Amino acid sequence: GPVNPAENFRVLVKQKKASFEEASNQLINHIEQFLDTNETPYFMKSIDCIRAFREEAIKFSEEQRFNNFLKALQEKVEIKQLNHFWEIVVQDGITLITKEEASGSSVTAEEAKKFLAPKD
Repeated sequence: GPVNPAENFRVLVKQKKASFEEASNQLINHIEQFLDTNETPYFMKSIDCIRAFREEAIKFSEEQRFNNFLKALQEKVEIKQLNHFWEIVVQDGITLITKEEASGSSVTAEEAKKFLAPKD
């Protein structure tokens, strides 16, 4: 009976209370750890974590908290070595927090488009 960080998080926030702070901070901590090792099968867990959080956030939480950490993460992995995480997260057809992708169309064209442009 394996355990999933995304599943435990979704439940912890859908039980009665969570505030969306401890479960989030912890989630990001787990992700960081997964990146600590530095393996291929370890990056799969990270993406699965960003996919579970991104949805829970964009849906109705802290969409800006994602594009915030995203802006830093992108520039961080770029000026480090884990630049593959971007080539991966992008290749997966995934994009930043889009206005329409949320409930209220609130996001600049520089956030969703500038982050993922067709031509270089």
